[PDB]
Amino acid sequence: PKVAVRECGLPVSAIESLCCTDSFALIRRQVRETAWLKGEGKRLAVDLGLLIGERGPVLVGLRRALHTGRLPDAREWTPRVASALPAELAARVADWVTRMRALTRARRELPELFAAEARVKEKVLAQVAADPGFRRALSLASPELAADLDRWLAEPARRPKTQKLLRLAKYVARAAVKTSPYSTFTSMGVAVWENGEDWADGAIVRFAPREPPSVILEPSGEWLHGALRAWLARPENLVRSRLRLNPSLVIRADKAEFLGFPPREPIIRMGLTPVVATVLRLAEPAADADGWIDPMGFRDRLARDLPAEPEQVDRLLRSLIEAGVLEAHPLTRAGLPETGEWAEIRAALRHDPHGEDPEAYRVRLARLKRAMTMMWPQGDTTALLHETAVVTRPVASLNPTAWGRGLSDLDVVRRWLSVFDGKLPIRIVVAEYLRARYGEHARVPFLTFHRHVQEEIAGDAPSGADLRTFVGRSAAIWAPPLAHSRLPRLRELAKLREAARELALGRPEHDGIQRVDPEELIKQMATWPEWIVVPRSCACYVQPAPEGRLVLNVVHGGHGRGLRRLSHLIGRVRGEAVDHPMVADEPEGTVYAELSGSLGSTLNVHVPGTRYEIDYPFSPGDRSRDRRLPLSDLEVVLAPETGLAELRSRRLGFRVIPLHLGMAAEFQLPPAARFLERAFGVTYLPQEVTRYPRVEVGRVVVQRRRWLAPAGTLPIRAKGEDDASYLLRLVAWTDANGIPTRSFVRKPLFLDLANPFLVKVFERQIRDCAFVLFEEALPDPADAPPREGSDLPRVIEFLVELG
Ligand SMILES: Nc1ncnc2c1ncn2[C@@H]1O[C@H](COP(=O)(O)O)[C@@H](NC(=O)[C@@H](N)CCC(=O)O)[C@H]1O
Repeated sequence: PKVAVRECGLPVSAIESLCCTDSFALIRRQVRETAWLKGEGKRLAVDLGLLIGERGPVLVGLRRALHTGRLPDAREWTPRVASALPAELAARVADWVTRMRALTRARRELPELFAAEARVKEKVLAQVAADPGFRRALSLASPELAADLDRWLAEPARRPKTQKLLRLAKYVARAAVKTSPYSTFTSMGVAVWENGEDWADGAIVRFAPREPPSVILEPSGEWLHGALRAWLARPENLVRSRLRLNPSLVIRADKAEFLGFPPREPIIRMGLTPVVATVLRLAEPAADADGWIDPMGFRDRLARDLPAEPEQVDRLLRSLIEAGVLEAHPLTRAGLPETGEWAEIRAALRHDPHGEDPEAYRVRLARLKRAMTMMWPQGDTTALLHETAVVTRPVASLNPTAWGRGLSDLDVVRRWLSVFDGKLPIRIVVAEYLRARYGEHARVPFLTFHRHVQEEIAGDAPSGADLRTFVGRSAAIWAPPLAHSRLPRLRELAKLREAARELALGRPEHDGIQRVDPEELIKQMATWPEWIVVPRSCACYVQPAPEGRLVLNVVHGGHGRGLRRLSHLIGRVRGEAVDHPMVADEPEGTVYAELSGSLGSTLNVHVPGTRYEIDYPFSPGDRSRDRRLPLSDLEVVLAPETGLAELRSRRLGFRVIPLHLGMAAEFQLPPAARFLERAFGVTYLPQEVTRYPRVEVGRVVVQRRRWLAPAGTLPIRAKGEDDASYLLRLVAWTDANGIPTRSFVRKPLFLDLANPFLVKVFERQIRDCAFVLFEEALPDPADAPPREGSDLPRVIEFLVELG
């Protein structure tokens, strides 16, 4: 079970140190003492009223004060009144009055204490934000705010505006508690399993001495490919290019059908002249041993098979390239040969930054950005540069006996979550289209199927209705409109989902936890029909929590997706590749094949991890010609076992399972690739305060405890000069509703009520919000796994690949 670890770049002490510990402890005492006094007051009013009617004024007024929570008037609580009561009631009343008086004075003290503590935390914020790793991450993410931080550090007691402080505090929180790839903010490395036995400890994990992260700077894939195509279109770079036939090209005995340039990937049908048709035929023998076509020898080769005239062998070739039938690619791995502008880019990208302070980093990046735009425009490209932080040595060892039950529970969970996959309706609808248009035993060239489906989506007919609903632009009509659908299997799916949900939720809440036994989900699964197929491998992102819990954040496709990028980034930093193991082709008659090349994204560059590959129009791969399945070679058939559409190689017979193993999001995939993944891939991806409990499937936390608060329930700073009195009212409301001190509020906001910065960020974000969802912080930052020496505890997250 292959494992990686993502670690926050700031230690937990970084956000702990921003808490106003003294005044919050007093805010908490006050809130609990106010609630206890008000409760006790009302109970003492009951007992006093009993006493009143046991006799048969003053008492009626004292009663009224206790009931309503105010100090009794001097005339309502006197030695005589205390005399007319039973000693135990008199003493209870006495204690209440004392405590009420103490509470009132402590209410008066609080605002100066809190204000003074909050203000001291301003300098603690700069202390925490001084970290070099953090300033570097911030410098990429937010350069002006980062320069302002650098000035603050150089000029202390140059107290920046509140709004800058809130922005800094938010990034600090991100870097201390959020395990998302955002830039130097977190870093990633591999974990290993270490010899049970050595864990008398009790630890589930043990960390090596902290390796300083190494950083890899990369250009926007979209920038890169726009600039590359620009260069490949210029006449002089034909001799610096190789050519190949577009692997979507299909000659339909008359016309050429193919897919054109990304990102709008038009489906193209064009008329062949007999000369163009012969040009396309002679591309075959003109090809390399690996399919590439030397353009010079091809222009001659054409000169002496057509008539001679080179002047128009060139324009004909040019017209084929501009059209997309023949693809121009550069001569070398990643970038262009060594042309002037490209070797500067490539070197500046590669520049080892060592010893560089954040201001020099900012300067350097701004300069690189310019050279990029004085070459191909940014356009609407958001971010021209990304950075990623990795470590080269294993970061941690894992305790295989303490992990054990958790991984077992996780596998059961991983399988059961298949029923919820947002691609299942797609599969069902696509399969039904196949059956309806072409017949149960039909075998449809993939490209013709893609075109037909796309025609249905663009047009108007009821034959296209389901495709438009589930495969078209839309999440659905309202929610995924199953249950009341024409297709039986969409309705069977809806009931299978409802039964899955009701099995999970049909159980008691004890201490805010509903606990599902994994064997219950195994029992439910043995019942499912064959058209729910469980992926063979999943990347499970989990965070450990107390009592051996794994909190599941995210599942995606496995097969090394994620890990393969990590191996390739480590390989770049070390200067030697990591042999990530290959995907096994199984059962016989089935192969797994990733899409060739990187499909326009730097997040798809990785250890090539499938034997064969789907050879994809403008995204050449790195495989022997015999190991390429061109789009032209794929067909779509209905499988008898599942009744779902599958892919076959016409040339070789195998069932072909398309894989996306790069880290590009599915919407960044060009259209036919997106369709392949969505349709053929085997991965998945009121009126008062309402509490939803946490849901665990033995030790795997599948849903964290939550609290839903409508707009109207949540305290609002009355801008009648409200100040710290606000925190008091907010903490009174949260405590009364069981909302913990630390939570993630809905990208979720980390809220520490003790942190004066995060409370204000919270105040500001939630205005004009219809609902506010609080989620327990689990693991809590305080629960971060311990360390040795001077390495401070950090929040972490594991990528665990389960197979
Ligand atoms: N209830 C809660 N308890 C405790 N930790 C919570 C948490 N909710 C989020 N986290 C953390 O913060 C992160 C979301 O913040 P954001 O990056 O989306 O803005 C989470 N990270 C992830 O889920 C990762 N899979 C990466 C997600 C991605 O790539 O977008 C958590 O680390």
